[PDB]
Amino acid sequence: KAFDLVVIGAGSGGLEAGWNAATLYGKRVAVVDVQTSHGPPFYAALGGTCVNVGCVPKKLMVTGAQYMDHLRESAGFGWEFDGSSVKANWKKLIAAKNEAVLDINKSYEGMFNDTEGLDFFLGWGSLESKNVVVVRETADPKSAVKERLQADHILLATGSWPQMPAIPGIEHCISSNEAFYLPEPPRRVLTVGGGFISVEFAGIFNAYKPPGGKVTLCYRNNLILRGFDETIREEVTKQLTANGIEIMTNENPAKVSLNTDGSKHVTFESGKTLDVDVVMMAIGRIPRTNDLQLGNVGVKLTPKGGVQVDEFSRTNVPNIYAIGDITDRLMLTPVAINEGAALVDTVFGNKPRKTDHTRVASAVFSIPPIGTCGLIEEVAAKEFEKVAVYMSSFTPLMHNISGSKYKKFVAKIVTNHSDGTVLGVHLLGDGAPEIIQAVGVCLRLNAKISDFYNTIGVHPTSAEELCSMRTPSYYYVKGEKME
Amino acid sequence: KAFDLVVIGAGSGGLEAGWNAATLYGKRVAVVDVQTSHGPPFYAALGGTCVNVGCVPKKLMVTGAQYMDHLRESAGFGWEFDGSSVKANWKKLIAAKNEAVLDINKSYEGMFNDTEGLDFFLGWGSLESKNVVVVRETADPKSAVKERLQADHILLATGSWPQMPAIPGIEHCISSNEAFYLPEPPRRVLTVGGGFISVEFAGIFNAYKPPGGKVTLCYRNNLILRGFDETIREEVTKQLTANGIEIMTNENPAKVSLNTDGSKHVTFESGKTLDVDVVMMAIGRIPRTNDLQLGNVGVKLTPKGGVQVDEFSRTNVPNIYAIGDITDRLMLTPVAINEGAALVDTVFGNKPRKTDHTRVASAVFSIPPIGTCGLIEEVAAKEFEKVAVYMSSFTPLMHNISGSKYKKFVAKIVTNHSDGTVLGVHLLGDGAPEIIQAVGVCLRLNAKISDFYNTIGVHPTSAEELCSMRTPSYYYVKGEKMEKLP
Ligand SMILES: Cc1cc2nc3c(=O)[nH]c(=O)nc-3n(C[C@H](O)[C@H](O)[C@H](O)COP(=O)(O)OP(=O)(O)OC[C@H]3O[C@@H](n4cnc5c(N)ncnc54)[C@H](O)[C@@H]3O)c2cc1C
Ligand SMILES: Cc1cc2nc3c(=O)[nH]c(=O)nc-3n(C[C@H](O)[C@H](O)[C@H](O)COP(=O)(O)OP(=O)(O)OC[C@H]3O[C@@H](n4cnc5c(N)ncnc54)[C@H](O)[C@@H]3O)c2cc1C
Ligand SMILES: COC(=O)c1cccc(NS(C)(=O)=O)c1
Ligand SMILES: COC(=O)c1cccc(NS(C)(=O)=O)c1
Ligand SMILES: [Br-]
Ligand SMILES: [Mg+2]
Ligand SMILES: [Mg+2]
Repeated sequence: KAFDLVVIGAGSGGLEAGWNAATLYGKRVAVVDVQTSHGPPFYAALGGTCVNVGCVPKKLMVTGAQYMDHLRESAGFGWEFDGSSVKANWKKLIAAKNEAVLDINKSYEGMFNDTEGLDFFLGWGSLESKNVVVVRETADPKSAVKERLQADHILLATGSWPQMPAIPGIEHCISSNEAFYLPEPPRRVLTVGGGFISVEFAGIFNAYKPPGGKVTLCYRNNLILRGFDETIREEVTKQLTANGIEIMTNENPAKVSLNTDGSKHVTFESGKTLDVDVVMMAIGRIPRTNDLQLGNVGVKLTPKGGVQVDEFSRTNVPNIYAIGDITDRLMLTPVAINEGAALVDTVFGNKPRKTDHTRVASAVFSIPPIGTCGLIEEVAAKEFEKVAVYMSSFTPLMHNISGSKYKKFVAKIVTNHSDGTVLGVHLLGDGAPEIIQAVGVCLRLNAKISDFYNTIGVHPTSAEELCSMRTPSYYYVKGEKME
Repeated sequence: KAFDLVVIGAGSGGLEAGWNAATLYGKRVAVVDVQTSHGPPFYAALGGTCVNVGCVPKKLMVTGAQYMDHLRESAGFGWEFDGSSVKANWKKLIAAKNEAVLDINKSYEGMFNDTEGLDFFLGWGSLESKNVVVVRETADPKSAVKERLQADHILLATGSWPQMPAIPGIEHCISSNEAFYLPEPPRRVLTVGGGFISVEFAGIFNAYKPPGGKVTLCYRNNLILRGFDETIREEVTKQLTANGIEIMTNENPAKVSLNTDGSKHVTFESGKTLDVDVVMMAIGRIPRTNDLQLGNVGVKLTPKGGVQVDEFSRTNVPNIYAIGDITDRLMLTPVAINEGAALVDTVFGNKPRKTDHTRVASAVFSIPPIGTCGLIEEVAAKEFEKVAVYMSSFTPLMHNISGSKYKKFVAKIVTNHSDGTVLGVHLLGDGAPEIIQAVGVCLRLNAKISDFYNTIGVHPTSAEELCSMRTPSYYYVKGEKMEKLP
């Protein structure tokens, strides 16, 4: 069958591109994915990684984990109940999450059923030729051919996949994919990695662990969450520790073996040992290009395996484009969506647009969470002669009373001190992901620190700290920190 | 006894002005207040109304109230416990709030001693003359002079005070002042008024009521929260009703009598009656001008009764200024603070600056809460030829799992459709007050709808809805509502 556009991967970016091309530009569109609903064996499905095994289910599970803190914190406000009756029923959480995800799966199914000129094909998409997508039974390119789709234009939108270190016993470990389907909450779990997925899952597992359970997070480098503001990295380390999570910095698994009872015996490079029920590897995500048979058309890959693209998401092959995680830039759902919309506007609208990958608001749903937008000060200090840091850090009042006195809210604004232009805003504490969104809009409008401190506060909020900082805490002059 | 600046009222506006003058411009500042710490008899104290009997304790108490919802909602996420064992200990909450507020009172005491020039005087400020404030022992002008203060400049910052309707049995009723110190949580309460204080307290009382409890909110007109977005007014009304609060609209107490058991018999204008344990009046706050003796120096008051001021907070009398609730405009702490900061940066900094009373972000800590900045559409529609309204309203997913399906999140953007300029943003739902703060910065920057929709979303959040709206839901054209433009 013949299509204006064939999209390989029915995910965040692929569905934005396919829907826009079909509905805004009246193109005949085919979209291919390996599964119509969430979970094993292929985990991602119609809706993409975010819907099925990412942002959506993880936010529901972090919300669930937050009740451990609410139940404890309620006491400071006079709430009373039988503490010994308290159980975290992980089975109920997983069943609730599975229904929410399946409902989305079903709605996307309905969207393809109800949207003329937008067609879904089930199976494994690869490039036969520069104008032909082949859909096969399995990832094996010798598997049976279900469809051959003639394509004026081809969008690669297959996303990324968890990286598993080729160590002894890798097969006894899981990724985030399986973590979403654990039938029982692990008593002892090792999260491997200092990234958002490791930290977020450490929080989830910490809340739902059975009695006498323990969550351990291991990271090779000295301080979790590289790429984030350094004050926040230190404070979120302290606040995880305070909620009973063991942070093992400068540690990596060398091998995993099964104890006789089937639990996991972990040997860390430092020689050290840990016995756990689950080893969750969250050390990286790699672009999913292996199965695309891109050798058939000579699409240029990086050594890593990302599809190389210009700022308009164009491969070295005309009529073949790539957006989202397969491009191995910013692995965020709204970025994938923005790239897909920008690509379709450019190609089918002749409305030339490229995604701005700077000043993108993002979050970590740690407990407590992070909200951030733009540059951290160390990065700003290499690109700007004079950098000012405005910092406010304090245990909010609700948290003196709650008993979580360790829950310091951190609000930091990084400026170009030459003109006051805000380069970066970094938040740690309850509400941070919600606060940071409209900060994204501020940075698009080249907000200066004077635009924040001249705005009238909303009181009482954590956010008003952003509008209360008149005077730098410290500076960088020619890369050098000065108090 | 000689000062650059004498401030009457050590509140939100008074302290900002006092401390800035001192620490920024090395000026010599006297600040008068009637009380050094919270509670009866004068309720407000060092720190002002917000600290003592306002934003600060209210927010701690609404946070406490929120646990009623969290405890229930936890079950959807698999939390299990003995629901029959749950008790809300009001006495614990009030003791915790009292300790929190006292620590802040003590925080400000340090500030006054730990700061040269800046000195606190205790007692009642009044105007003797253009350049003399007299501190007396009571609010009676005839009471003993504790101090006579010489003033190159006088700031009036005495704030506001609850208005109590002059009905038979008003003495059986309380204001928000007494509500902060009730020894027991009322089983049955009538909150009187449709403003943020009545709505916030209805939520608090609703969470802490003993078994067989009932919270009734009455309002004299048809729909609570006048001045807020209409969609949000109707939605809050529904969401409060869904959480067990009875909203009596078009009803107003005509009198209250004590029943023989100490309970309150409320007779409405309509002839309806209701028995409650507490009648909390929250029908308005009025500026505290009486006690300053303004007739002595001829400071002019408004047809409404607030100190008349120009954009620079200047009275008709040179050297004499007024900020915050005494000016009877926007009664918000951050507005008071902004006015104080501007007045001092003006007069002492030689850097004249005027508070912008437009595009002010504010909140209602209703459950769920309101976050708002700028114009409601009905107001926009009278100023601008063509107004667009962008609206997204849905029960967020977590609240489908939580069982609170009635918690619809409302995001509304109101624009000048001629150029896309955002005139107002109106949010209802968890996190609305936090989301709206940086929206206030956006509006100061004259953000257009396209600045919001071209910004990349943070996912998953409620806030990202603000960056997802490209197409108007409807318009006002020369005042007229319609789905489509001509
Ligand atoms: C645990 C986790 C949490 C995350 N949390 C967040 C978060 O909170 N916020 C956020 O913004 N981002 C988050 N992300 C990242 C976000 O999920 C991704 O950036 C986003 O889904 C990428 O979108 P995409 O279009 O590139 O690909 P995807 O959404 O991954 O879609 C790719 C699709 O292609 C399909 N596919 C792959 N190969 C083939 C093939 N050969 N033929 C057919 N179909 C194929 C897959 O089945 C999949 O459905 C998270 C990711 C993970 C793993
Ligand atoms: C229940 C309630 C909840 C509120 N919630 C919020 C909220 O969440 N957010 C918000 O922004 N605003 C809120 N407000 C409003 C806020 O409290 C006021 O806007 C703010 O306190 C006004 O500050 P001000 O400087 O005008 O005076 P105040 O802060 O009221 O200070 C006035 C001070 O003057 C003193 N005083 C009065 N007369 C004299 C005299 N003659 N001599 C000496 N001292 C005198 C008083 O003791 C008092 O301390 C709330 C108000 C109340 C009542
Ligand atoms: C051999 O390592 C793997 O590829 C491996 C091992 C164990 C588990 C997984 N989970 S997955 C395919 O979902 O990423 C991969
Ligand atoms: C006019 O004042 C009253 O009649 C009255 C009645 C009942 C209570 C109060 N408490 S107050 C002064 O704090 O607002 C005043
Ligand atoms: Br490091
Ligand atoms: Mg179709
Ligand atoms: Mg002093």
